[PDB]
Order: sequence, then structure tokens, then C-alpha cells
Amino acid sequence: YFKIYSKHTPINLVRDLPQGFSALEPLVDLPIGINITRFQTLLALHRS
Amino acid sequence: LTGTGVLTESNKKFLPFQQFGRDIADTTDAVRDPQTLEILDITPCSFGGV
Ligand SMILES: *[C@@H]1O[C@H](CO)[C@@H](O)[C@H](O)[C@H]1NC(C)=O
Ligand SMILES: *[C@@H]1O[C@H](CO)[C@@H](O)[C@H](O)[C@H]1NC(C)=O
Repeated sequence: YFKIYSKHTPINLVRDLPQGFSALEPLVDLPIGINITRFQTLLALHRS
Repeated sequence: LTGTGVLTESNKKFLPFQQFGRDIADTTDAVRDPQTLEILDITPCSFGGV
């Protein structure tokens, strides 16, 4: 089971992690049943 | 989940994921009913010493 917990926060701090507390609600539980040891973030380019 | 009690209306703001509730003893104190998704409080039936 892949448990994904999520929390969305309106902030106005410029550079770093804001200092505070916010408990993450559970978003989804996925019955994937696979071995995971490595992960990748996916980004988007901007072209002009 | 089996048990005995009176099912009453409640004012506990359950979050969407949250289904049931537990007391210190871990006995269930509130439950979310299937089919209708409402939140029913479970209050033990009246008892006491004679
Ligand atoms: C999962 O992958 C890692 C690295 O490839 C390996 O060491 C581990 O034994 C694997 N686990 C299972 C259950 O296959
Ligand atoms: C059946 O239960 C689901 C919850 O799993 C609910 O969304 C749906 O409205 C229920 N339908 C009826 C006819 O009770």
C-alpha cells in the first residue's frame, strides 16, 4: 500500500520552509504492491 | 463492528477520511454509517448500581 498524505498551505515567505505546525491529512491509499527504492520529481519547462 | 448502544445525532466535525471514533479505553464511541455517510454518535445504554 502506497499511502500519500497531502496538505496545501497559503504562505508568503520568500525562500525557506516556514516555521510552524500543520498536520497532513491523508490524500489517497493506492494498492500498487510494487518494490520502491528510488524516486524522481517531474518538472515542467517553460519555452519562449 | 459489533456492539450495543443508542445511536444519536452528533456535532463532531469529522474529516472526510475519518470514519469512526475511539475513547481512552479504545471502545468505539462514534461511527460513520455506510450508504448514507452520516456520522452517528454511539452512547452506551443507561446503567448503574442498584
Ligand atoms: C527491492 O529492491 C531492492 C533494491 O533493488 C532490493 O534490495 C530488495 O531486496 C527488493 N525487495 C523485494 C521484496 O524484492
Ligand atoms: C451506497 O453507498 C455509497 C457509499 O459507498 C453511497 O455513495 C451511495 O449513495 C449508496 N447508495 C444507496 C442507494 O444507498
